[PDB]
Amino acid sequence: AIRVTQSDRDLFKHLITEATSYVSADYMRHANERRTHLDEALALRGELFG
Amino acid sequence: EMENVQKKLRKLERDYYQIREQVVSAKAGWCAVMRMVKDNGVERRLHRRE
Amino acid sequence: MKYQQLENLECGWKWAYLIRKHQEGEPITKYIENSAAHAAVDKLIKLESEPVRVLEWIEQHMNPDLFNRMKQTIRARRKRHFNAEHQHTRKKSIDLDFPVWHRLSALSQRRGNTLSETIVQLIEDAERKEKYANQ
Amino acid sequence: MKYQQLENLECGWKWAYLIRKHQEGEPITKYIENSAAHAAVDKLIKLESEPVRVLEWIEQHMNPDLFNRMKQTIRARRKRHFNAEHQHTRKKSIDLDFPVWHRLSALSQRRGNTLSETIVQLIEDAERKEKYAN
Amino acid sequence: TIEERVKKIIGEQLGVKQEEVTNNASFVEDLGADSLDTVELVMALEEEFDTEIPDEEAEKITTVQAAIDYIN
DNA sequence: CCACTGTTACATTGTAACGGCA
DNA sequence: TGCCGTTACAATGTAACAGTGG
Ligand SMILES: *P(=O)(O)OCC(C)(C)[C@@H](O)C(=O)NCCC(=O)NCCS
Repeated sequence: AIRVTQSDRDLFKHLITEATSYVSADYMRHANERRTHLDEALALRGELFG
Repeated sequence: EMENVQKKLRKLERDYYQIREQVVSAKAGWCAVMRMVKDNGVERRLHRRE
Repeated sequence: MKYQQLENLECGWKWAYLIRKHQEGEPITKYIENSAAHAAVDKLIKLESEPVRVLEWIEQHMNPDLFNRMKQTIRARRKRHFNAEHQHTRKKSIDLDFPVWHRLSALSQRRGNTLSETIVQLIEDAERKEKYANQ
Repeated sequence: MKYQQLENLECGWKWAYLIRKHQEGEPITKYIENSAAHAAVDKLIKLESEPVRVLEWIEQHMNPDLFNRMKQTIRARRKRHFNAEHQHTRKKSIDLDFPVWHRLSALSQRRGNTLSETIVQLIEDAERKEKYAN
Repeated sequence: TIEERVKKIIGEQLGVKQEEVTNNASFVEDLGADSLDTVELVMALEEEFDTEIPDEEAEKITTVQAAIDYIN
């Protein structure tokens, strides 16, 4: 029972931590580049109008 | 002369269109993702501000 | 170096390339003996979930022919994967009839520019006519 | 009907296509149970070198949803096979940067022409402009 | 149609429910769209109908009803 | 020099959508 | 309608050229 429960706990911990690490990194990236692209686009729009 | 200038204007217009479409697509994808993570995995687990 | 090299991605690409080549029937192995080739392929198959060891399997049993094609294919795949992020960096594939393509390629080779550049110049002349018509 | 259909050729095409799809993981057969699907796939595998029986195999075990895709794939294969004989009937494939393609497709949709026709007309106009200047 | 393409754009650019987006639903208070969110909403509205809007006249739009009124 | 990378111009196969025609 | 040609793509693989730095 001890062996099984320890294996289950280790598997859960590793899976959860690695999935969060894999996903949140790219999510934050996409957010940062989205902000940057919006900032870039505003100036072009302003110049274009005049 | 005016036509020559409007050529640069159209170039800038194409650039602005490209940037705007990119930003709009990014925003739409972000909104779709947020609506797909209504399972409550986003509040802190996905949004690791660190 | 313009594109970041990611090891755990390029390794998976390489493994998939090897497996695809094998299942197509080509001799990825450098072994002429059937038994050693089969064993090496089986080990490669076992290496599915361990892309890191795939580089070593390459250095031990990869056919000497395939270095150039390998280094070409993974390079192109990297370029395409990084360009696919944004539309404005993507590429569009189109098909052209032989007479049309012949004329276009002759014109491009005349002007010493790529096909996209020649099309840009052509469409820009047409749009200049349109602009002047509009004013 | 423009291209004559040859059984020993199109049947080999169909066999190769189905084997490729099976190797790719596509469910070739209509049997959800794995045993019947595997048995039918083995029948197909050992069925190589046979048009008159691969056709029957298709009629009997083929997945309903793949009929249209297989039919159009064979259509394209036939057309390409017949067109690849002569240089002038062949087709040249190129890759265009997205902005250039966007503008070209805009023009083509605007004028109702195809990409080939639109580019031909534009090149002819470019030549005409050259002659005008010259 | 335009009067439902507007809802399609607003819902998929702010992520709010189609039921939530009524004619009088204001973006900031009802739909919750803040500064950048409203900027992206107006940009998407511009893209959908391939038109352009003045800065002041665009910023004047702060509701679904106003959005359609300027669009139609 | 040499190797490794980026890019263009193809090929090859597959697919969905139109439109013609029995 | 269902078949049949036809177009416009997408995805991947290669050869060839041009750059870059060790
Ligand atoms: P939100 O509180 O982040 O506000 C965003 C913004 C309204 C300031 C922004 O979208 C914006 O409009 N920036 C440009 C403002 C302007 O009129 N500048 C002149 C042309 S560059």
